[PDB]
Amino acid sequence: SFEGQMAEYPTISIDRFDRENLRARAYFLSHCDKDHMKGLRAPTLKRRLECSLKVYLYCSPVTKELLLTSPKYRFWKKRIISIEIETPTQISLVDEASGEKEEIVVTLLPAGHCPGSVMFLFQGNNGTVLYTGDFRLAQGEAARMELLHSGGRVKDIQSVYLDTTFCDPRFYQIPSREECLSGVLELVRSWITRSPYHVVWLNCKAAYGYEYLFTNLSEELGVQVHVNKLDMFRNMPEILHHLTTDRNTQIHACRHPKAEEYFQWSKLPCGITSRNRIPLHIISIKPSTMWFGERSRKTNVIVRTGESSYRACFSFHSSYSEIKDFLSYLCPVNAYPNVIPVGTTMDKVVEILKPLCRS
Ligand SMILES: [Zn+2]
Repeated sequence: SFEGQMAEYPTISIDRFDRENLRARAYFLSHCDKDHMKGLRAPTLKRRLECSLKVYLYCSPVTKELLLTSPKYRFWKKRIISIEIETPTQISLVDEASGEKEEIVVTLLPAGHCPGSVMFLFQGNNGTVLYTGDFRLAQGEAARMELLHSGGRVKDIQSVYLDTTFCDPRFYQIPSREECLSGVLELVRSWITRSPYHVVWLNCKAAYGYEYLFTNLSEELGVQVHVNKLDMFRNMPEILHHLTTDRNTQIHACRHPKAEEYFQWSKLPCGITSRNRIPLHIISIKPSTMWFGERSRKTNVIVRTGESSYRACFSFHSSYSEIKDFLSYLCPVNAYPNVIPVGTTMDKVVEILKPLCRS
């Protein structure tokens, strides 16, 4: 998968903070979530930050704000530097022992509709490289990123380190973000407008990136979404105001204690079953990735699984056709998969991408 270091600039570590990454001259975090924060508050990292004073963590403004709300990452406060989006920024990397000073320019590019998530474009004296993090771009979106271009052509990119979650031809097409949103919106609307006692449970994983779903549902329907915790958004009113910790609402995205089995659940996580002793009429909607082959047509983003249960198309990651389009456009020398899909291996994904690369 991806273990923190790009071959071209080994002294920087991205989205991985353990093992070899303990010797980084600079750290980068693409987005706030467990999978991309492995080792980020390990005692061995803290130990190393005490011995190495000029090492910083770089991320988007939103990611910095999110991280500083958590007591367990406050030790980073003095050492976290945000970089504005699409604002090429020079960073100095110093060898703590010797006197090797190394200069790189980093540009943050949007990755997809998820709070604070970015791609990092690095330009230095060993070529240009792109680290995508998790991403899903809109149609034609990469082509519109002026900072990926020079002289009306794409920049010469040596290596792209990219989200290959669905890098297999079986995952050829995934419904668009807009298609996914509209499907969920209209399902929720059809339910909660029936009476004040009709409520929806959005069954989401313990991860950021459902916020755009929550905010659009809230905006369109004039209802706040129930969540377990919203204090990470204390300084983000455009998100915060669409959310609530009060369970007296028609849209819920609360979560059971993570320990519990899916088969143990029999209600809303927060325990509300009635209002004015009138039973709530509840449907469950589970965001779930759905896809279609190259030669198939897309079908409904809403899949009914029971009298009161539904799956809804939703993806954090680009489809295979979107990956191909992105890499075809960027035309790098090398493409490195960051994720091996569960039904394959790392070497075989590298081979699927080889025809899009120059060498
Ligand atoms: Zn709830």
